[PDB]
Amino acid sequence: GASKLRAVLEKLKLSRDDISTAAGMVKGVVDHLLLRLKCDSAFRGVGLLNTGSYYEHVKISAPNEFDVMFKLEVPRIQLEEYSNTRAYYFVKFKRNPKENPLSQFLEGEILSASKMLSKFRKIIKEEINDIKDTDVIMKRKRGGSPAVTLLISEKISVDITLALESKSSWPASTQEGLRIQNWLSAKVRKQLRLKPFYLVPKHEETWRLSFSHIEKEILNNHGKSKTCCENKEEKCCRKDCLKLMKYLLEQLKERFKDKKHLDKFSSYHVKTAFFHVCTQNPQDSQWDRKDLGLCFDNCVTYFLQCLRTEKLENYFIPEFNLFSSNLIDKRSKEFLTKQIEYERNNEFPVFDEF
Ligand SMILES: Cn1cc(-c2ccc(F)c(CNC(=O)c3cc(Br)ccc3O)c2)cn1
Ligand SMILES: [Zn+2]
Repeated sequence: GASKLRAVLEKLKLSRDDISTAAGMVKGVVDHLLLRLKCDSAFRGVGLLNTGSYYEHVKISAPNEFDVMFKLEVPRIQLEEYSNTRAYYFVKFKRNPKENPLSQFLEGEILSASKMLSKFRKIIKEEINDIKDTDVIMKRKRGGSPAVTLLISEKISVDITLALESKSSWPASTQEGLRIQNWLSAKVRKQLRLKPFYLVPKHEETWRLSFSHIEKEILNNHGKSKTCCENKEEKCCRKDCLKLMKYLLEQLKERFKDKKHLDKFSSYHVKTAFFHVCTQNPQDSQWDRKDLGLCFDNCVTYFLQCLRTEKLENYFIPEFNLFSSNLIDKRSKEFLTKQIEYERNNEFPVFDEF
């Protein structure tokens, strides 16, 4: 069934790749933000996660929706796990020059997210009206993990997220996570765990881990074979399968935005499930581009099985269950399950329409 899947993959490639003014209007906004935050007391160490990363699209169908992360280095951090949750933490400080820059947001020993996300929101909203180039509107609708959302002109839309960076070892709830040893090798997993980790706020004053940088690195070096996709002798469909899980869910989320049943689902749940299938199917031969449709079916199948059983291990923190009934109720997962099965049986109609 590769014919129709390819056609949808091509439609989407041609709008990512198409000449767009958006990325420019974004870069100039973030560049001004950075220098205005950098000469400030609390944010002098702010930076962009990457460079050349003004164009990260979480919404694979919506190309005018951008996502930027600003990172801040926190040296000698004290992490405390909240309520045995495995994945949510308080931040505190070892205090060497016990007047570290962030000291103005403390609460006894515990670092306050919501205060930071206000001096941050206010410092940005300050230099936003100072902007004379183009139009910039920020809305502070609740849910501050897409913390600050800027709107540039009418179409294009930017989500600014602020993250803490630590260069120490990943927290101990990740110790058994990232089980890539039989796929990407034990020595790549060590290499990856030598990288820094990042914290963002939850919605209490708790923080969660952000592994987008590691996803990115897996996705750009994703084969059991070192030369995967450096050719078309050996071009695989891993990335394409991920794109079709993402597009499947954005389309279902959009088609059913009126009713509320899909609101807790995000691309994070799709990425997670996908990598678990990469771990189950570690050989490049199990991802032949000839077999796009079969491999996609595996992904859809596996995800649906997570829903019905209410189990989807975080890829990095094996004890944390993304589909726990306390995180997402049975009603919802049972709803997503039915909707997807209706797609799968009908050769996914949600695709030929845009
Ligand atoms: C959008 N959203 C994320 C969380 C969340 C919650 C708890 C938690 F521990 C984590 C850890 N992050 C990942 O597992 C992760 C996996 C991949 Br693949 C890529 C990036 C990632 O950050 C995330 C909640 N909403
Ligand atoms: Zn490949």
